[PDB]
Amino acid sequence: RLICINDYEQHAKSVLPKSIYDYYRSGANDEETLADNIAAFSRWKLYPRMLRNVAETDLSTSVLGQRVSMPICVGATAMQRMAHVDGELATVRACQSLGTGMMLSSWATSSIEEVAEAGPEALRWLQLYIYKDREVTKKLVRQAEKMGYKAIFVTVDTPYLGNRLDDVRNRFKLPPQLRMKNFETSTLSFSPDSGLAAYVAKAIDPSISWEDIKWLRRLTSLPIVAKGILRGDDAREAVKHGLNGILVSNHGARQLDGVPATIDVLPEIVEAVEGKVEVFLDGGVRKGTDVLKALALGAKAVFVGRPIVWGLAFQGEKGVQDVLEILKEEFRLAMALSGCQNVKVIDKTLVRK
Ligand SMILES: Cc1cc2nc3c(=O)[nH]c(=O)nc-3n(C[C@H](O)[C@H](O)[C@H](O)COP(=O)(O)O)c2cc1C
Ligand SMILES: CC(C)NCc1ccc(N(C)C)cc1
Repeated sequence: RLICINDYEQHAKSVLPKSIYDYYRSGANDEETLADNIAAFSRWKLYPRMLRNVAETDLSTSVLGQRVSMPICVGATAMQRMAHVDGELATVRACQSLGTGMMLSSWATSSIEEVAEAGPEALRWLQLYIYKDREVTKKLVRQAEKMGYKAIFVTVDTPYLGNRLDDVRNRFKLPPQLRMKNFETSTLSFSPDSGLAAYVAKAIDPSISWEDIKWLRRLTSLPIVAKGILRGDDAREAVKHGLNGILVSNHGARQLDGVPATIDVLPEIVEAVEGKVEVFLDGGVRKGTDVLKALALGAKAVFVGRPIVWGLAFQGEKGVQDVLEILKEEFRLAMALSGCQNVKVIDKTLVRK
C-alpha cells in the first residue's frame, strides 16, 4: 500500500471528514506559496559525487545541542486529535521510537504534561504563541521547563491568522469532544467565518514586537528559536536579541500568500546569521532529497508538518512512525547516492538553482 509521503496524503483524504482534511491541507488565499514550497525544491538540482564509500551512512546530528537520529524533526501542527483519537500522544511515542524530536503546538489537543508523560524519553520542544494574557503565556513556558522540554519555538508570523478559504467555507471548528487542552476557559480552549481565525483575533496579541522577544528572552533560560522569519534583516535582529536559532518558515504557506518558498529564502538567512545560530527549515518537505537540499544550503535540520498528520490519519502512532521511517530511508538513500557518509560532508556544491 503506502510507500511514500504522497500516498499517505491520498489515504488521509479518503478517510478524513472534509472539514478536517481541508483544515490540515489548506494554505492561505489562492495557495500560491503552498504550491511553491514543493515546486521550489524541484528547481534545486543535485550534483552527486561518485565513489566516496557510502557503506556506513550516519544520519545523526544535533539540534540546539541535543542529539537526534536524523536531521528530520516533527513540526508543530495544531489539534492532532482530529486526525486520530491518540493525537499528540501517538506523535510523541513515534518520535521517541525514532530518536527524533517533537515540537508541540500551543494549540494541541493534549496538554504539555500529557505529552511529557507519554514520551518521557523523547526530545520535546514547545511552540509558543504570545497570548494577550501574558500570564497564560508565562504558564506555558513554566510548564514546558518543569516538564523537561528543551527549547521554545516562538511563532513570529501570526499576529492574526491567515485567510484559509476552505476553513471559512466549512466554518471550521473543533469536533465536539475535543479542546485545546493547555487552557482552562471556554474561549482559550477553543470550545466548539473560520472559528480558528476568530479564536486568534480574541486570544493572540497582534501587537507583539521585538520588545516582547526581549521579555521572553528574560523569562526563560531555555534556548529560544524564532519561527517564521523570511528576511535576513529580521534574522539578524533575532540574533541581536540573544535568540538561539532561526526556523525559516512561511507557516506551511498558511499566513501571507505570495511569500517565497522556504528553500529559496534559506540561503539569504544562512548568510545573514554568519554562523552565530543554527538555522532550520520547514515548508514542503516530502522526500529525502528535500532534506538533502536543505542541509546542502546550510540548514541544520528540517521540520515536517502535514506528513505527520497524514501518518496519524492512517494508523496513529504506527502511521507517524511509518512516515518518519520513510523520510529517514529516503534521506539515507539520497545521502548514499550523492556520496555523503554523514551530515557534516553535505556541502553547497551538491546543489545548484
Ligand atoms: C495543520 C497545520 C497546523 C499547524 N499548526 C501550527 C501551530 O499550532 N503552531 C505553529 O507555530 N505553526 C503551526 N503550523 C505551521 C507548521 O509548524 C509548519 O511551519 C508547517 O506545517 C510546515 O510545512 P509542511 O506542512 O509543508 O511540512 C501548522 C501547519 C499545519 C499544516
Ligand atoms: C517502510 C515501512 C514504512 N513500510 C512501508 C514501505 C515504505 C517504503 C518502502 N520502500 C522500499 C520504498 C517499502 C515499504
